[PDB]
Amino acid sequence: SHIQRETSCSRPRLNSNLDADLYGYRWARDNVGQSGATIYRLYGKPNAPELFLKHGKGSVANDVTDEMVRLNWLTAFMPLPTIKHFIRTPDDAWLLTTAIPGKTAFQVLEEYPDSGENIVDALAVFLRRLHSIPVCNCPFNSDRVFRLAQAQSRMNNGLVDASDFDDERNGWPVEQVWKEMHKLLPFSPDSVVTHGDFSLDNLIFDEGKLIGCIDVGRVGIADRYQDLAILWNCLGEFSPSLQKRLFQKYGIDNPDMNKLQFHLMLDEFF
Ligand SMILES: Nc1ncnc2c1ncn2[C@@H]1O[C@H](COP(=O)(O)OP(=O)(O)OP(=O)(O)O)[C@@H](O)[C@H]1O
Ligand SMILES: [Ca+2]
Ligand SMILES: [Ca+2]
Ligand SMILES: [Ca+2]
Ligand SMILES: [Ca+2]
Repeated sequence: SHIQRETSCSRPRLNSNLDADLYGYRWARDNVGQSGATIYRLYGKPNAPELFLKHGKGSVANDVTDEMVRLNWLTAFMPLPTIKHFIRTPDDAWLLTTAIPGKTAFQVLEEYPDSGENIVDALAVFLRRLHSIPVCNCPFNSDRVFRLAQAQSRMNNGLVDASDFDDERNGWPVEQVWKEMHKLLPFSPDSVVTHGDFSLDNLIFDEGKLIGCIDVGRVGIADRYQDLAILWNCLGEFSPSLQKRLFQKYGIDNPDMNKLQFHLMLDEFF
């Protein structure tokens, strides 16, 4: 007809890679993470901010990819690391973000046992804020039907780490956890925007203030107990008093035991 669908041209200028940026940085390997992704802190470069590089391989590559897009979306609502560079190849994902300065909620809870109540109060406020984001803004789905189908896949592929089961399920086969979990069903969904892994090592305090969260790969719409149960579990390692204070400050007098138990068992599959 008139104009050709495609026009022979020359090679466009490509993007500047990691090599141009990462030069001059000192490296430190993270030992905290247990997800399989390799993680490094980049520091010691004058006039440059500290960074984190998270590298996922195989199935973990998908996990890091999921983290990147949820990081990209949620950043408009909550304080998150800034995406500096992301690369996806068929079996690899590299995520370079800004470091959030300070210590995790877990660290400050150990280093300062007397600041426990204050820490919990901040966590509750942060959580109320996260759960106040209008659901209509969230492009990500993390409801129980979705997570369960996901959990079943991880089970059938022998990926579920039984050594990470809670004390109550020490020695249980993954099949028994799966079976018993369904006996708690059903329950009425209370859908909000959730974090997916609202644990003490994912929340960072700096100078007496919670200034951000990380590890946002499971962000999406789910029951509010998806975040509550996990944080409640983490606090149990410290004190039942703090657990109680979390719910009090969040706005719930008495925890829904069934909803609490379901999400705690669900988390065993991930
Ligand atoms: N952007 C960041 N800012 C500050 N600290 C970070 C950042 N990214 C990672 N870290 C540090 O590295 C640790 C591991 O990070 P992350 O939780 O993403 O790894 P993971 O393998 O998913 O860990 P987990 O086994 O808890 O899932 C964190 O506990 C945190 O201390
Ligand atoms: Ca590591
Ligand atoms: Ca983590
Ligand atoms: Ca993680
Ligand atoms: Ca577990």
